[PDB]
This record gives sequence, C-alpha cells and structure tokens, in this order.
Amino acid sequence: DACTLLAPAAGDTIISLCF
Amino acid sequence: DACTLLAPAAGDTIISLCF
Amino acid sequence: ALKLALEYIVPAMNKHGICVVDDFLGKETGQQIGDEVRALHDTGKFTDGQLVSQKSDSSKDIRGDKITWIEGKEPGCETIGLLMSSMDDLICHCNGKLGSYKINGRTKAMVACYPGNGTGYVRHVDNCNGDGRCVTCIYYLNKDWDAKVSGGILRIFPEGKAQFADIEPKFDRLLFFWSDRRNPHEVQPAYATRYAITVWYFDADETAAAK
Amino acid sequence: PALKLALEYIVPAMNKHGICVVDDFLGKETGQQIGDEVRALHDTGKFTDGQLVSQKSDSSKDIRGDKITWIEGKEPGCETIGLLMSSMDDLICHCNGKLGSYKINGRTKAMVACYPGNGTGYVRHVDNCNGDGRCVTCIYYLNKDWDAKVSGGILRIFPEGKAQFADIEPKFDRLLFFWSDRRNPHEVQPAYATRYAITVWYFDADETAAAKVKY
Ligand SMILES: O=C(O)CNC(=O)C(=O)O
Ligand SMILES: O=C(O)CNC(=O)C(=O)O
Ligand SMILES: [Mn+2]
Ligand SMILES: [Mn+2]
Repeated sequence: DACTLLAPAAGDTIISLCF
Repeated sequence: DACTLLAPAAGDTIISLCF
Repeated sequence: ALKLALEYIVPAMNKHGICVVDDFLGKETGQQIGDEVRALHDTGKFTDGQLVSQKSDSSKDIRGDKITWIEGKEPGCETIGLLMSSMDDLICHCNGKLGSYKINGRTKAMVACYPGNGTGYVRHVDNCNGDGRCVTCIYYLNKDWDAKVSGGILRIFPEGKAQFADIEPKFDRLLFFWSDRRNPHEVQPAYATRYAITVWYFDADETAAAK
Repeated sequence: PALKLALEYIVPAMNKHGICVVDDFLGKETGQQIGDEVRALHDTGKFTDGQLVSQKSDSSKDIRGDKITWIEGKEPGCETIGLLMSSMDDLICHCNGKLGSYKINGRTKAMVACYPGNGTGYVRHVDNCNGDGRCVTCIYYLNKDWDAKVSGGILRIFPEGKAQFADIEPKFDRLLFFWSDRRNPHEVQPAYATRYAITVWYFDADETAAAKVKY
C-alpha cells in the first residue's frame, strides 16, 4: 500500500550490535 | 512536489454556480 | 441566508479562515440526511478515497475513508440535495465578501465514512497547486460523538501560528475553511463510524487559470 | 546507571506501553556539547532533505520537512554524539531477552535531524510498516527551553487500538523509545522554531534476516 510513501528511509547501512 | 500525494481528489466535474 | 452569511460566516472566514455553524439544518433534517447517507453506505457503493496524485492502488494509510459522490438529484437523496441547495444559497450570497474570491462552481458532494478501526487522514492541504478550490465546506452527521472514546477529531493547523483548531465531527455541524495551504488539516484516528458530507467551492479566476 | 535504568524503567515501560520517555538522559553539560556538535554539522551545510522509503517526488517537504545527516559516531568532531550512540547501544544491548521476543543485533547510523521552523513537520506515519527489521525507535532531543505553545513541534504518538495519544515535547536531554512497527503511528506537528533531534533505529535479528530475503 502507500505506507512506505510516508516512512522514513533507514539508510543504506546496518551496524552490527550486541551479538 | 509531494503535496498532491496527500490532497483529496476533487473528481473531474465542476457544477456551475452563482453566475 | 444573507443574515447568517454576511453577519457571521463572512467575518469569521476573513478573520480566521475557519467558521463553524452548529445546528445548521436541525435534528429532523439532519437525521434524514443521516438516513440517506447510511442507505448509500449499506448499498456497498462506497469506494476508497482517492488522492490528487495517486501512486498505490491502496492508500488507507494516507486517507482511510470510503466515499461516494452525489450530485443531489439522485432519486432518494432529496435531503442531501436540500443540504446542497442550502450551502449553495449561502455561498452565492457571499460572493464579493469572502476575501476576494468570486465563487462560481463546486464539486459534487463527497459523502465520506471513516469505518472506525483507527482510520483517518494524515495532515494535508486540500488545494496545493491552485486547482481553483478556495472554500472547503463539510457537513457532519455524527450524533453523540465522544472524541475521548472515538477520536476522529479534525485538527486544523492555521499556517504561521503554532496554535491549532480541533473540530469535533458533531451532528448537524457545518464547517467552512480556506482550502489552500493556509489550512493544513488532518483527521485523527477514528474508532467509530464517522460520516461527513464535503463540498468544495471553486474560485472563478483561479479555476480558469488552472485550466 | 544504564543497567538499572534499562531493567527497572525502560523494559517495563516498553513491554506494557510500547513507549518510554527518559528525561535528563546525559545531563546538562554533555547534552549541550551534543547541541554544539549538531549545530556545527548544520552550519557546515551537511544537512539534506529527509528521505522516504518509497519517494515519488524529489521535493517531499509536505510529507517530512526536516533536513538530515547520517552520522556513524566516529567522525572527528562528533565525539560526543559518538558517546551518545555508545550510551544508547549499551542500554539496548542490556535489554535483549527482556523486550518480548525481540533480539536486537543491529542499528542504523544516527540520523541527526533539523526542522527549520516555518511550520515544517512530519505527517502521521509508521517507521516500519513492511517488516524491514526495525523494532525500536530511539530519539534524543536537544531543544532547550522548548515552549510548544509558540514553537509547536510536538511529536504526537497514536497508540493503535485506543483513542488515546501521547504528546512528546522535544525537550532538551530527553531520550524516547517506542516500537517502530504499526503499533505506534506518529507525527511531528508543525514546528515554528528550529527543532533538533538524533534518531537511532534498532534491528531485530530474525525480522532483519527475513527482510533481507524479502528484499
Ligand atoms: O472529514 C473531515 O473532517 C476532514 N476531511 C478531510 O480533511 C478531507 O476529506 O479532505
Ligand atoms: O523527530 C521526531 O520527534 C519524530 N521523528 C520521526 O517520526 C521520524 O523522523 O521518522
Ligand atoms: Mn482535507
Ligand atoms: Mn517516525
């Protein structure tokens, strides 16, 4: 649907964390 | 811009009024 | 007509760009309009609200209402037609006194229903791009609406000021407000069936220029 | 202590309400220094228009009118922002096993964000609505002496299923947590003053793996 038309971009990078 | 992505569709017919 | 328009609506609109009129048609007429609207709904004719620039087949997350367009002449919508004649009467006796708009057109009537379940309408402006729509008029049909339980408040954010105007969608209430970027507004999530009838009035010059 | 806060305050508030506000997170001095670093980032023209997951117009101010910059935390000149990120991460990792079934194993960079007054904002939206892996949204606010009555910029959260909402003022040194998915639709209401905030999104291991397969 149109939900992603409103959602903030997460960036191109995921940084590992915790484990 | 993106403003029309949120704007209510007016349709296509206008009804003459007043004059 | 002349009385209420010249002496109440015109001042309120020019000073604030937002006018509320309660007990517009009275309980009997309001109730008949309610019956006609709910009849239209129970046929299943209502379709998903559309946007000026539509990108996805589904857009509930932008506007989650279902609607149907009425001219006012349909056999069985006589009381909605009466509502419309009343509105048009007022608006035409407003010409030359609403800012500088020369109103000479209107849309069909948009009968809209937010079907509870948290649906609403994100903050938006009705007329973004000078499409001619200068005055938005909405007639609400919701008896004993308790916003604390059902939500569905219309929050308007007058451009330029942090303050806002919350409008409950109360039965037999008639709302006016400037359609352009001065009055961005949202329907906050509703948790009960929310009915309203909308008419947009067009400005002669701006409409001709847009076309 | 980060630990006692995470177990005694953050985790219960998140599990019972999906929203958690921690005021005076780092203290006056550290918060001010973060304000300096973000204002410096801003004065050097590093900010660009906030982006949407699926953008259709190149100018989308009317969806979200904020200016953005992504910070890894290691950039020389961003040491205090890096400390903030370290605090947050330390806090989140000590929550694993205590946030329902979520196992946080990733995060975005830090999104430094500015709404430059003038009625800019962010219409009601859901951070993660297709299951992109983001489970917790974390936002650090930097706006001293914020008077919402004149400046607006309140974050209104609309917890799903209930007519209630939660109005979050973007107060200085305030740390906000909330579930990123459709439980917490929210909007930044128009701001008439410069509004700064730093956001980190945290990813769930399983949901992010699924997301990688889906995309
Ligand atoms: O129904 C309301 O009160 C408000 N509706 C709208 O903003 C619309 O349909 O464009
Ligand atoms: O900055 C805020 O208060 C809220 N921010 C957002 O909802 C966002 O950037 O997606
Ligand atoms: Mn509207
Ligand atoms: Mn968000």
